[PDB]
Amino acid sequence: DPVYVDIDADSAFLKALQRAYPMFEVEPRQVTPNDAANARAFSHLAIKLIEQEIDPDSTILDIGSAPARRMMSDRKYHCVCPMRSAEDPERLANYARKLASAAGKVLDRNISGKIGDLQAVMAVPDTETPTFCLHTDVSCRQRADVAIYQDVYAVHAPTSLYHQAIKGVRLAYWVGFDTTPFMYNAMAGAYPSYSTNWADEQVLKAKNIGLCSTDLTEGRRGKLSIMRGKKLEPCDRVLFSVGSTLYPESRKLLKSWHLPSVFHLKGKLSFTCRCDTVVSCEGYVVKRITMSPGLYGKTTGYAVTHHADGFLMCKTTDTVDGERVSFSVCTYVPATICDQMTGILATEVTPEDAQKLLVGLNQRTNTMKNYMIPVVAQAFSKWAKECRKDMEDEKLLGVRERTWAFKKQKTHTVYKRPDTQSIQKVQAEFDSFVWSSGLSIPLRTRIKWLLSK
Amino acid sequence: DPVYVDIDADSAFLKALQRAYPMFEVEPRQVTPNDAANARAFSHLAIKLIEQEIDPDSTILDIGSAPARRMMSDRKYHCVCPMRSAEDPERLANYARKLASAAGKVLDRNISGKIGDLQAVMAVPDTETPTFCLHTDVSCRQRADVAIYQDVYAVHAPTSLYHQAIKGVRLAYWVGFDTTPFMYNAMAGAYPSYSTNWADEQVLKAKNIGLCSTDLTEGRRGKLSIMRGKKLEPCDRVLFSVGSTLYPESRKLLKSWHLPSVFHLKGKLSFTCRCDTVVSCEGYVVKRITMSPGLYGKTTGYAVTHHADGFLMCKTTDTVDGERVSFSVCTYVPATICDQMTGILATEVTPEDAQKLLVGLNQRTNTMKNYMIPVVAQAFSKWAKECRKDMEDEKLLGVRERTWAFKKQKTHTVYKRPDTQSIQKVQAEFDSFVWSSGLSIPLRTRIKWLLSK
Amino acid sequence: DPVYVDIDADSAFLKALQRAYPMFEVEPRQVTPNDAANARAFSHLAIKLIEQEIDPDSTILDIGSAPARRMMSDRKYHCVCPMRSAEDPERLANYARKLASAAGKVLDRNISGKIGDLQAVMAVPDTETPTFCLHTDVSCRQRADVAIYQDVYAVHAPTSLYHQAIKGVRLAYWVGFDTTPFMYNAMAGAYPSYSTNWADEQVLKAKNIGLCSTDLTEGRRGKLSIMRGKKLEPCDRVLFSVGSTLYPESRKLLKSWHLPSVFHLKGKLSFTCRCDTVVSCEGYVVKRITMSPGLYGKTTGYAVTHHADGFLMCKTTDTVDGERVSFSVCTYVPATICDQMTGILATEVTPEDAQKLLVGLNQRTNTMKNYMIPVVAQAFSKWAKECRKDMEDEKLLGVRERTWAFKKQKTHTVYKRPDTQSIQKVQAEFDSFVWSSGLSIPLRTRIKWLLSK
Ligand SMILES: Nc1ncnc2c1ncn2[C@@H]1O[C@H](CSCC[C@H](N)C(=O)O)[C@@H](O)[C@H]1O
Ligand SMILES: Nc1ncnc2c1ncn2[C@@H]1O[C@H](CSCC[C@H](N)C(=O)O)[C@@H](O)[C@H]1O
Ligand SMILES: Nc1ncnc2c1ncn2[C@@H]1O[C@H](CSCC[C@H](N)C(=O)O)[C@@H](O)[C@H]1O
Ligand SMILES: [Mg+2]
Ligand SMILES: [Mg+2]
Ligand SMILES: [Mg+2]
Ligand SMILES: [Zn+2]
Ligand SMILES: [Zn+2]
Ligand SMILES: [Zn+2]
Repeated sequence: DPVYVDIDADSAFLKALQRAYPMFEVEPRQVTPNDAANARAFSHLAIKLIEQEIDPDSTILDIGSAPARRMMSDRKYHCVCPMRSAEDPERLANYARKLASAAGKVLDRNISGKIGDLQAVMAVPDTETPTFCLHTDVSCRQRADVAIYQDVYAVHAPTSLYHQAIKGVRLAYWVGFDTTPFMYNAMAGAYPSYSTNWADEQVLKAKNIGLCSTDLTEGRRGKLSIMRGKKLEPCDRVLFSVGSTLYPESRKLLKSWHLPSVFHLKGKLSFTCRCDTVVSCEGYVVKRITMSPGLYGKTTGYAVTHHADGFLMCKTTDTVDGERVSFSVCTYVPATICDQMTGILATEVTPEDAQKLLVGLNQRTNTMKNYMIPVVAQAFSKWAKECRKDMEDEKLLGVRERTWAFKKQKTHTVYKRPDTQSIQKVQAEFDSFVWSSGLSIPLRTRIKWLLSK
Repeated sequence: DPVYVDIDADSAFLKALQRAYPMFEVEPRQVTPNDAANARAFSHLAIKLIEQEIDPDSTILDIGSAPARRMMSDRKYHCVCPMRSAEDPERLANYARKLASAAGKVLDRNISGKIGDLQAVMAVPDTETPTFCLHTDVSCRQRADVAIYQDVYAVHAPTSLYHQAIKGVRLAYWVGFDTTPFMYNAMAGAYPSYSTNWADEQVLKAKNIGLCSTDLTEGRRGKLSIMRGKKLEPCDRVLFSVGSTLYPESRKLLKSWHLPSVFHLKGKLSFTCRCDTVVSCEGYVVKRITMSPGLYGKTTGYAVTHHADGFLMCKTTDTVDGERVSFSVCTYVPATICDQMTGILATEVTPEDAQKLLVGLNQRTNTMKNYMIPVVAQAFSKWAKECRKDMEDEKLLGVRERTWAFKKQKTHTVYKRPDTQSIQKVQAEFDSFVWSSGLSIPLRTRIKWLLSK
Repeated sequence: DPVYVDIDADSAFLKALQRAYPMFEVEPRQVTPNDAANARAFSHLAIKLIEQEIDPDSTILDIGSAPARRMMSDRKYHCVCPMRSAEDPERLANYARKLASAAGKVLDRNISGKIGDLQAVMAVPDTETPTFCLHTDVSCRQRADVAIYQDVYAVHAPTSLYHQAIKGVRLAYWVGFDTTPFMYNAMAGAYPSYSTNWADEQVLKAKNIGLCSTDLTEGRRGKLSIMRGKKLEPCDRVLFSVGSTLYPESRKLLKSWHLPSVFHLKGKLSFTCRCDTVVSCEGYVVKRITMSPGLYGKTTGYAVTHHADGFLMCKTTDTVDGERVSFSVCTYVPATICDQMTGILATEVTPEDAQKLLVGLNQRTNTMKNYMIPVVAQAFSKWAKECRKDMEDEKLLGVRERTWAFKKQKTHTVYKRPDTQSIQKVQAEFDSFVWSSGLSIPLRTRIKWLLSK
């Protein structure tokens, strides 16, 4: 009945985890000093919830799986494991070591069949087995009814889902980080509760953001480069850092998982789909998607995000490789701190005064990390000024001033308070959805040797 | 079950050690007044962790070993001991004395075989034995599956790892000091928790750094030297001082162990490798490396360091041999002190006022060592000034001012706050990897005599 | 198991002794009012430690021995006792009186053999006995494996060690005062914890140092001496005063025991040696040296000293024989007092204000002796001023100003704070190492008479 998580017993993150999973009993049990403990704990509880919701005797496809995590489960899993990332050969070896070390000791699980399944694929790397295959999400031929994506960011969502549906899959799950900051087109940001920072490739030489490195210099003037950049806008390449682990991502694929509430898949076969968010905790979400045959209803093309805590996006000034520039940064703010600044923001406040007030509220144990305070104080100061300016320029009801050209005002801060919602327009009608092993002889030999005894 | 460390029972370092090794029970037991006790305690616990992680019945290679430390272990070690440093003949003699004094009293360990192995090498200094050899890491011929580097700074990392891999090694470990300050190209620095200071060879005659010596003088003017230095930049030679022990190092070899998360080794045989940091405590780290046959995935070439406490690098002014100069210095700062200065650094503060505030926070028992306070106060003062200057020179969004030449600003301080990450670009594709005994007759005779009874 | 020392039970020096020897149990037992009690207690515990570290059944050479101290030991000692100092005939008589008064009452020790050994030497003053001889460290012919130097300052270290190594000695120990202040070339200094003061011969007529004497005078003007001194620099001759005992020393021989960590001895036979400091307590140290045959590794030539408390060296003004001059003085400062002055020294302070603050911290029982306070207060005041001047003359990074001749600044104070290290360059490659009884008939007759009954 209880669930054990590898976190410290005095951690403040334990209370937030309990609030997000009211149907479990969470107990701390620390064994390792892993620096991504909070992120791993959330994903561990997410899989437990999914298994409870679905019924036994169901076949589940695990896309981009790590087979060692499913070894001690009593459900039927079919692991789809292509070898496309540099961390994959190590995961395969860890799978074989755990299997051989448990043979003859665990009897409830189908240990013998799993070992037999692995050997068959090694001899002929083209056969489908009940528990293992070497194909991709498009070229796999096994039929099931449930599909699971756990921390997968490298596929195009409408294309991948369509190939799952024509094989009889009616339910899908997606676990990962929130995609909202990438719909606002920010240049850098943070997930402070999970010790996570990300940044665009062009600003990796900044000075005062979470993920950067710079140098000491005296300051020259020439730097004669005739070719002009003249413009600095976000590009596709993005670097992620969870704890001390680095992951490169792509903006196009990240935004493709920001699906609307209702959409249609039109091809040789047609489907009507629905997307819903069931769990949310300070940047991690769980999504649930259903698919049914036929075309019903109509679509609007809107996606909605509910904010339990504050969300900020502001303009900041920094030096990149010694040159002063400006770009945008986003972050999350705890709800208690947001509610205690309502009275202060009724008037204009300087950034220096806001910083001192935030320190007093925080260090009263820290509610929020201290390295994000300076940019939050700057954002709050500009938001109050812009609100004050609006009240002093009252317009008339039901008219638009166009004396024909209109002026556009300047906006430096976007602040979504708790209990508010964001809404964006995306595509909702899809009608376009258009193999080698990759294993080497030395790797196949090594896997066989570990399995023998 | 408990682990004993040779430190004082009232030491404040005991709490930090407990937090870094949650899977053990640490108990103090002081027997000697060793002045490098904290450094020795970390290395003692690191080896215990490694043995627990790996499975028995495995062959382990100990590169650059001190065989006396492995004499009471129940695992199979193969010590690779060339004689290339002046401290090696003493280590060999200590090994023989401990073996002869334990013969006939310890039976669990393979004492008799170890004595027999040592005698065979003395007669013919070219044979490989199960527990001992006189070759280097390149010319050894024994095959194993685990390799361990404990405080080894004298080898080129990609070259050494490649020769280990072609012999069947799949796992490697490296224990030593953090290499991050040498990637920032500092001239001097400190590791205050371990009583360690280091400096470049050119600044050994300074006045107010950790490792220096100078004289008294009245001040002359001529010093007529026509040849001009005209420039002062870091060189290859670096001196280390742990407690009262001196060690010379080389900058090129130190930086070669700052490996990226993913890299390839291309030669007659090809391998794909991964590097990860598992333990970190105030500048002391443990790294884990895996190697697999074949080429998979792609590489980016980025190395990431996670900061649990503050990291600083600043410009300082001193007199070297009576002449005033300027260079850079780095150090580490405890996290609690960093969090308590957030409010103060919101405005501009003089170096004198910052020093008095730091003393009040520290001496409230000392959290940090007092001899690094003056340079920390100066570094904090310049960081606050530069942040204020950036806020008063706001630019426009998405543009670069190039009215074509751009001006570069001056930077005097780099400050990495807790819960932030550094990132550097390094090489990740390697394709180039290109014997005598050294023992003397008098030394061989002495070893034989100690072994006889 | 316990060790007894002849010091007062309420002395504050007892705590420092316990910290330096954690492996013993120290108990006070006062029997005499000796004024060099602290220095004698340290040497007593040092010999006990050495006996524990080495194994029984080993032959030990005692260079420059006092044979009465080794009379009640159960180990095998070979006392090398030439008669070259005026205190030697008295030490020999004390040896004979104790032997005759213990015959027939002590049975565990080899009392009968020691008495027989003494008589043989008197008849023929050229024979080597297992426990006694009349030669020097160069002309002795006994072979052993351990050598001990206890408060010996009258030999050249590289020459003495070479003659010990060719006789089969592999380990050596040296006990004495710290040689660091003589590497800085000071004119006078103190060891306040041991009631020890030393001074150069040229300043024995000063007024306000530890070891001096002067007269009252009204002040004349002529003193017509055509020959000009014109210069005052340290010379070879130095006087020591431990308690109320006077010892003359030589600067050349004192500096020869400041050995580097690694050095080579090259001659007919070659050796590789290593030096290490194992005990340190407020200026009193124990050194351990090992020697092995052959040539291995390379040398740098650096010697390192670790400071557990503060070390000072400053400029002072005094009248010598009525004439005002200036010279340098060194001393030691307790660590607790050093840590409490960090805040004060952030700004400029006058010598008068510094003296009052030091008195308040000290007399709050005395942590430090009051007669050294005036020179410590003056040294602190000048150090703060010089640091302030450096901050106001900032230079540029990586360049040297030589507009070609450069100016040298004035330095009046050297301050080594606790947890710092000194480093000096010394010689590390040695290749040059190039008898009468002295007893009288009346002395031999007296020794024989005391032995008979
Ligand atoms: N087109 C595709 N179809 C199926 N799997 C793919 C794929 N492209 C990449 N992958 C796999 O998806 C994996 C993402 S890494 C995720 C591993 C695992 N889910 C975990 O939580 O640790 C990679 O190992 C890669 O091999
Ligand atoms: N190329 C090489 N291959 C293998 N060992 C080497 C080597 N170059 C130097 N060494 C050895 O590496 C040692 C480093 S000193 C480290 C000793 C031991 N690991 C300890 O913890 O104390 C030296 O003794 C030197 O003999
Ligand atoms: N060249 C030499 N070789 C051996 N002994 C010498 C020597 N020159 C001087 N000595 C002896 O060294 C002694 C130093 S006095 C030290 C005595 C004794 N170790 C103690 O602690 O009391 C002198 O008595 C002198 O006789
Ligand atoms: Mg990891
Ligand atoms: Mg040592
Ligand atoms: Mg006396
Ligand atoms: Zn499949
Ligand atoms: Zn070998
Ligand atoms: Zn002799």
